[PDB]
Amino acid sequence: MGLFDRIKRVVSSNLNDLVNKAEDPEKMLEQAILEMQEDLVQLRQGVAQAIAAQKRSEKQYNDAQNEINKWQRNAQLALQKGDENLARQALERKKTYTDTSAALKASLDTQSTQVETLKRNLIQLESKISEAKTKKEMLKARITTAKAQEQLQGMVRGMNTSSAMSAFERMEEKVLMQESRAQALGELAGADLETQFAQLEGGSDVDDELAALKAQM
Amino acid sequence: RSEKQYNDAQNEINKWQRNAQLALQKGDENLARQALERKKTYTDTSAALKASLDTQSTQVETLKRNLIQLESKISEAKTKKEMLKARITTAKAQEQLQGMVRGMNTSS
Repeated sequence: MGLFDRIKRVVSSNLNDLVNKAEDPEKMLEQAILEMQEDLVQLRQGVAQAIAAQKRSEKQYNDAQNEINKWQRNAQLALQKGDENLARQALERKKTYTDTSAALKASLDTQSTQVETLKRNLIQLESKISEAKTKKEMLKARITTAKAQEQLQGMVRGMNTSSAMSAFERMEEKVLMQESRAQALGELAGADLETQFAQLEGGSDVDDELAALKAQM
Repeated sequence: RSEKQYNDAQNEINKWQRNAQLALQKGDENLARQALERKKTYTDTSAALKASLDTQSTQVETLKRNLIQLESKISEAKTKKEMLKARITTAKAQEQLQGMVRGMNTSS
């Protein structure tokens, strides 16, 4: 495979390092979210449509019950004034439409059963996406703090990766060098062994003076 | 704001359980049961949001402590800076007032 698949992998590595390198966490986070809530619209629409279909089937069942009520009332009307034969035919249409209504209600049962599972699933997913959004807000706050920390770090004396503390500490060395260089003039000149002579000869003098003052009490 | 929405959800579930008891008195059993199904749903949602709220607080705590640390650090940096500016003031003086021993006359 080598002669081609390694060409593929290396050119792909160049391109995918370019892509990942051209990626700012903050802006591209900001664009991470807008996309997520795109198939959420179609979900709404589909739930709505299943609802409407299940509702219209129920509506037609209700209308059929109303119409069979009307037709049994017409049957009793015929039973009073109308003929026995026409009344019997009207009691045959009534039973036919009534069995039809019963069958449609039998179907209606499973209709409701399914719309129920369609409504519960929608609730679940709404919850999930809501929690996703809140966690997203927290972890955008995280990167805000990360900006701050990484851009305000390198402040210990043990390191000066920062260009602000770099100047700071090179200047620390600047001032200490200045002080020591100036102080060199002392020991360079010939009066450094005289001052330490005086200090050595007077170290006990101060305590001697304090003792003499105390004894003068 | 996440805490605010959790609090609002608790207030709204309180309102909805009160509406549920209102239905239980005058309202239908079926509507009341549906209102006790929405109540439990929103209540489990509130519980989940509080579970999240716990880690929310945990993180804001570490975010607040870090800020305190860094504020302290920069303050101490400034005070040390003041002292070491005083140092250079004294260095001006000494280097410009030096070369005074009889052994040397680098001074003009």
